[PDB]
Amino acid sequence: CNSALLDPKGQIGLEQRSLILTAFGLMLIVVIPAILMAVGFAWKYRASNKDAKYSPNWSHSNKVEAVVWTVPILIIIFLAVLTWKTTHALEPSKPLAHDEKPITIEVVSMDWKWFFIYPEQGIATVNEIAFPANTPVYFKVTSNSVMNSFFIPRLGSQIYAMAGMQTRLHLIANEPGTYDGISASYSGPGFSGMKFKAIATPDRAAFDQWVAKAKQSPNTMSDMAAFEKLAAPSEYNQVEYFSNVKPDLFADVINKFMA
Amino acid sequence: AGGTKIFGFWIYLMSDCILFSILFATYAVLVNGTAGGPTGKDIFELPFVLVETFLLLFSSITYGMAAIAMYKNNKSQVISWLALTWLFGAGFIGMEIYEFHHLIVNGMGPDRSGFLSAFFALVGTHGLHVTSGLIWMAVLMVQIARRGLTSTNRTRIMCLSLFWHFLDVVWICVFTVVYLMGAM
Amino acid sequence: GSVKTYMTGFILSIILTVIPFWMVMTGAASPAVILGTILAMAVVQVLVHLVCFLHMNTKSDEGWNMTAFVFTVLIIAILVVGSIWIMWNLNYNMMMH
Amino acid sequence: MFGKLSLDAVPFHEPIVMVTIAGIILGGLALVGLITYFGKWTYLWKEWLTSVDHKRLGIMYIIVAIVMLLRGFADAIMMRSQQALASAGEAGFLPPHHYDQIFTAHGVIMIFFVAMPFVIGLMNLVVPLQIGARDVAFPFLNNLSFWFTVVGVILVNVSLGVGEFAQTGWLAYPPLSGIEYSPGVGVDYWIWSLQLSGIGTTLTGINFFVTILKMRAPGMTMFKMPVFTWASLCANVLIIASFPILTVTVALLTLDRYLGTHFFTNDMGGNMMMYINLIWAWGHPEVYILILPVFGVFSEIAATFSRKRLFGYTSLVWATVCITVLSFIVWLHHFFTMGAGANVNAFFGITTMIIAIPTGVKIFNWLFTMYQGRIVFHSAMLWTIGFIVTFSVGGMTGVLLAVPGADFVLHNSLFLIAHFHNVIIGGVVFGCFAGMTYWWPKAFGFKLNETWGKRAFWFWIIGFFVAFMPLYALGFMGMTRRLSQQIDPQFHTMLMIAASGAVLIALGILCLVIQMYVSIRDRDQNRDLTGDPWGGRTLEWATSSPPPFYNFAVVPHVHERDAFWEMKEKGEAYKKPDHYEEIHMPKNSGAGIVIAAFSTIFGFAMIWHIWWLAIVGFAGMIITWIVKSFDEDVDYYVPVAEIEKLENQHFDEITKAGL
Ligand code: HEO
Ligand SMILES: CCCCCCCCCCCCCCCCCC(=O)OC[C@H](COP(=O)(O)OCCN)OC(=O)CCCCCCCCCCCCCCCCC
Ligand SMILES: CCCCCCCCCCCCCCCCCC(=O)OC[C@H](COP(=O)(O)OCCN)OC(=O)CCCCCCCCCCCCCCCCC
Ligand SMILES: CCCCCCCCCCCCCCCCCC(=O)OC[C@H](COP(=O)(O)OCCN)OC(=O)CCCCCCCCCCCCCCCCC
Ligand SMILES: CCCCCCCCCCCCCCCCCC(=O)OC[C@H](COP(=O)(O)OCCN)OC(=O)CCCCCCCCCCCCCCCCC
Ligand code: HEM
Ligand SMILES: [Cu+2]
Repeated sequence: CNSALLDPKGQIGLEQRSLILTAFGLMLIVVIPAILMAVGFAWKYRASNKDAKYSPNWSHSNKVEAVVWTVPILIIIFLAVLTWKTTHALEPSKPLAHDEKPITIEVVSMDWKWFFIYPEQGIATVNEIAFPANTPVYFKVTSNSVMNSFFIPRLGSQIYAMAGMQTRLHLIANEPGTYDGISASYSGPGFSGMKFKAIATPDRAAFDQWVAKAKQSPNTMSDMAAFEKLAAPSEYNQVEYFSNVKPDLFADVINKFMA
Repeated sequence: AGGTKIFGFWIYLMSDCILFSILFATYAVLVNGTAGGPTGKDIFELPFVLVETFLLLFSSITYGMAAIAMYKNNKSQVISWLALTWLFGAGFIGMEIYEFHHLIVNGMGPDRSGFLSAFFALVGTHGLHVTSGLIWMAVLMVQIARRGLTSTNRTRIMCLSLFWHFLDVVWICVFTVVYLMGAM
Repeated sequence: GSVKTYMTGFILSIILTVIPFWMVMTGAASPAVILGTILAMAVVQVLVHLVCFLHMNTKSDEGWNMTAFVFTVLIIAILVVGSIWIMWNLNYNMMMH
Repeated sequence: MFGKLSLDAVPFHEPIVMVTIAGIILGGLALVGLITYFGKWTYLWKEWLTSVDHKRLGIMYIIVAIVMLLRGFADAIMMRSQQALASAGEAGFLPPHHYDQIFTAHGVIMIFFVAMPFVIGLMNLVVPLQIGARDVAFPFLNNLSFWFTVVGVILVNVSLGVGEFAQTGWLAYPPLSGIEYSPGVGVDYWIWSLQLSGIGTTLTGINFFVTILKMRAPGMTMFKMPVFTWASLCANVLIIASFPILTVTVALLTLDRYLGTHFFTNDMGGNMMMYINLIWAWGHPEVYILILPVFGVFSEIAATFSRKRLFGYTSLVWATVCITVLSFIVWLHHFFTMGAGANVNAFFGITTMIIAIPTGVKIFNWLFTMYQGRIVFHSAMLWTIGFIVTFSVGGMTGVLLAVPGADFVLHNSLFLIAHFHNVIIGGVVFGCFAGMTYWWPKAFGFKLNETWGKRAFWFWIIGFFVAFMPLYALGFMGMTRRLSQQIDPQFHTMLMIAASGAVLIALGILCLVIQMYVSIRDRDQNRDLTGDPWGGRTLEWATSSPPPFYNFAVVPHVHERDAFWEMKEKGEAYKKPDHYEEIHMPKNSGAGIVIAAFSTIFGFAMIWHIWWLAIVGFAGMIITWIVKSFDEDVDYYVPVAEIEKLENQHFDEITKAGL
């Protein structure tokens, strides 16, 4: 009940919790009577019971087999009003109707860690992201290596990370705090250590202090030569800040596979 | 008796038709997968594929005359119509090898420009079935010449008759999608 | 007899191969009509090779040996068109928009 | 001697592997030493190994599946021990190099070499018996189809001892299983274990498709067939139409690793998403092969032990056909989170719920089959009651996962892991153990132990709800699959319950061994004399127990459904014919093992780049195929004296018990 999906902190996660609960309630009208008839008919109609009706030649009924076909169809039809209006509303790569200047965060998967680029701030971070609360966050996710999956379970949806491909994801945090984000797709021996933190600041004043802190680091990523040094195979990487990034570093990760 | 193996081989060719359709689906995604290499128009010489289409077409009418001679009682005519369609089958293999040898020497192999990987995985996979059918035809030619047109030999001709005509149906789909559409 | 059935399936297969080859080599002043005629004559030449060569018939194996081909055509049309439509949307997405 | 074998590939300095290497070798040498002590090497040959009899091949399919069930579980209990230890801060044994080879091997063994031979083995034993057929349509092909699976279980087993297995999961995803991210022989062991077993599995589907359609009894139409044969007919269609997709997709991965081609790479124009489209286009038709004869097994058992006709035969037959058609248009649900459009995810999301409708018709038809019957609480009946409770919970999970909006937070989590361990352990493993108990008197002539059969059931169903129901809660709190080291301490105390649940299932497999040990030891007391221990309905129970190796002196004439039940209702049900005729039977062939012996040499040579042995291995499979074409002595006639002696020693046991 308080396990990051039944207690979400994002608008996508809150609308996905209701989608799970409404689907679970619709399927229980035909699964719970299926379980109860599996035990109720087994107990009442035993071979040791003599008061029960015994009809060995009864194997066809039009008024019974119609109900066997109609009610799973009617559940699926009521689940066909859903799964179309919700798939077109909870889809990634669709901006949320909030209109409060969404912040774009560029995500590059590595072996075996997460590399985050802020193009509008010129700050690059490793295994840590920050964004103000109640603001839309634009995620552009790619991979420098084998397939991963960007996943913050308490904020909402996930999306795959592929080499040379730019997946898109929109998220928003309704409450301030820190949320543990992991990789959902297995990517090798260092897959168990690909865990990051998403720090949702209470306001944009506490977010700008984190950006100003991250540009005081002596490390820079102004060229692709320093990018490939950071792209060395390593496991359980700590939080690292880069003061200066390339203005178009995210395109260079895609263009090294597509060209 | 004999019709069980003929129908059972027809179901295998239906699985083989699904097997070839995966290569057609893989090729259609990787039509534009040229990583700076040659395209379809820079490679496909349509006079060279027109001879290859007629060689497989001549090998299907030739096997059709062998099945007519099987319905007769002429032992020597089945062998003579089987020797001609083996030459047309060998000429189809001998031109696909020459087409593949020209690409590998010139640097257009499967290891470069992975559109070429899907090209070698569809024409080459079709060429393996004709090569497999050529060994089956050569094995069948020595059993009819030794034992005759027995009951078990008549079933093996009809099983290969389904197999050899099926490879011409696939080659119709091969030269339409790959050569004709690629070299417009 | 059956000799004329193989010859009619052989003459028509020549006509259904030269004409698709002739339009591409000449040019025919229209790319859309070329793609229409290539795909139309490929299906007809397959159906010639099923009746005249493979001897497909509804009354062959008590209703079988024909419905197995119709079923596998639908499976291929599910697999080919379905995966092309999936991979087209996967390639229309995952681009630098 | 040549290739990449250099004696350092043997996993020395690793005590976990080296104990199990010596366990197989000393266990195998003890198994070989017992056969030569009793002098049973001449009995395994010419009666079991080269036999084209479908009952002999049906039993040996299960024995391979039972033995691989021991290996596929004993490495799965190491993962429950590792994940319990890795929580609460303790990096114990199983390093990530060692750990990633396990669930790849756990997935491959349990899908292809446990569940597939058990489903095929139940179809190999019962389906020719139910249609009045004396044998399968292609008897030599059925023997060769068995030995290709033995090549599959050999290459996985020698990967533990000679090299290593893959580290990419059970489906060998793109570039992590490529030649630049997996340069070892691990993916090569994965490729040739599935290629050589997959070409033998495809020949099984062709063999049973012609057997049901053409080798039926005279008078039996398609709608007078047994329900298990209808389920086996629709399951073999999925084998024919999906295993060629598996054959191409693994071979396309073979060209990338060997020839250096570009199909699923990221650099030279290859598309890595094309493999996941193709490996799941077979993948969901693969799993409906597992669940369809299970529905046929449970339909026969629920009709037998309720003393009542099967409710809704026409509804159950057409539900099985609708599953077969809809299985090929749902494969996009396994990779909803790839990044497809809204129109693509919602279209395949809707039709994934459509295939749940014919599954729900089958569930409610067995409920009304037991609506007004006399239910006998047999051990095999307990699996049927336990199936409906267990499959409905995990089936409800799958339709919840069919929604792409719900799938965005539950993809590749333990909620997914608990979903398909709910419908395979609940569905297939309960289904295969139900048919193992139900057809044990027909396969061997004696009944299983009833006391240990019920005890083995209660450890399996209660032990499942402790092993995998915490994984439903663990998938909600964000724990993903294939997590090896440094798990979050909030995931502790829920993984400990899941690790404790695997101990109870370990007792259920242990109770299965005790059940087989007591029944073999006490086979002279509970002996099936009449060939029909329960109230049989299908034509398999009309034969003797065991069948007389031709299974029918005279092929029966079928007039209605449940022909053996209608024969007993008519009154006679046991009529000695006035005369017998010679029976055309195939001979046992030494080929099929020799073709399999040259394929496991060819398979081993391709993995270690021994190219000279690969040519000899590949030519060995072709020359043996060519030399098994000049053999004119492939059939023989059973004399009427052998038939009349076996029928006369069966009809007197019928006359002893009243009839
Ligand atoms: C044989 C095994 C098996 C079975 C029986 C099923 C049955 C289903 N499969 Fe489960 N699938 C199976 C094999 C798998 N599927 C998987 C994963 C999986 C996922 C991915 C989820 C995710 O990745 O997060 C989806 C969407 C489905 C869809 C379904 C659906 C809708 C059913 C339905 O058919 C269930 C139908 C049964 C029902 C519905 C209950 C019976 C009906 C009753 C009692 C009354 C009627 C009620 C209704 C119709 C609502 N499969 C995976 C994991 C793959 C991996 O390793 O990555 C495997 C192995
Ligand atoms: C390169 C890698 C792949 C290699 C594949 C193997 C090809 C090598 C050559 C094999 C063919 C040699 C056949 C020799 C003749 C022996 C069989 C025969 O006489 O055919 C008759 C047989 C009917 O059976 P019956 O009449 O009872 O006699 C039993 C024979 N054992 O009729 C039959 O049903 C048997 C004949 C079956 C025809 C074989 C089908 C060919 C398929 C080859 C696919 C090749 C490419 C694979 C692609 C994988 C994915 C990329
Ligand atoms: C290096 C490995 C390479 C790969 C190996 C893979 C092998 C797969 C195939 C193994 C299975 C072979 C058959 C198993 C033995 C079955 C014996 C049996 O059922 O009893 C036979 C007989 C009883 O009388 P009968 O009436 O004939 O029995 C039933 C008739 N329907 O009883 C008798 O009279 C004889 C007494 C018993 C016979 C002794 C046989 C011992 C069992 C052999 C090993 C079994 C386990 C192998 C595991 C392999 C796992 C991969
Ligand atoms: C599954 C196909 C996948 C495609 C790739 C591999 C292709 C090779 C397999 C193709 C052969 C399939 C033929 C199926 C025909 C079935 C119907 C039929 O006509 O069967 C007749 C016969 C069975 O004979 P039966 O009636 O049982 O008794 C008579 C014994 N003389 O049947 C036979 O005797 C012939 C069939 C048995 C012999 C086949 C074994 C050879 C397999 C070699 C594999 C080569 C490639 C290996 C590498 C993996 C791929 C790269
Ligand atoms: C749905 C179909 C049914 C399911 C398929 C079967 C799956 C499990 C396979 C195990 C059982 C198969 C063999 C059963 C044979 C029963 C014994 C028998 O018939 O007698 C043979 C022998 C004594 O023979 P005798 O008594 O002289 O002859 C009379 C025969 N009634 O009796 C003996 O003393 C020898 C018995 C040999 C037992 C063979 C066991 C080898 C295979 C075991 C597989 C793995 C078992 C799990 C691990 C066990 C570990 C210890
Ligand atoms: C008592 C029985 C079993 C137990 C305790 C068990 C346990 C497990 C565990 C711990 C995992 C890995 C979960 C993770 O990676 O987080 C797994 C995965 C898996 N299991 Fe089982 N399992 C059992 C039986 C079976 C059976 C009968 C099958 C039959 C097909 C099966 C098929 C699979 C597959 C395919 C995977 C996925 C492997 C992968 O993703 O690489 N398991 N199981
Ligand atoms: Cu599926």
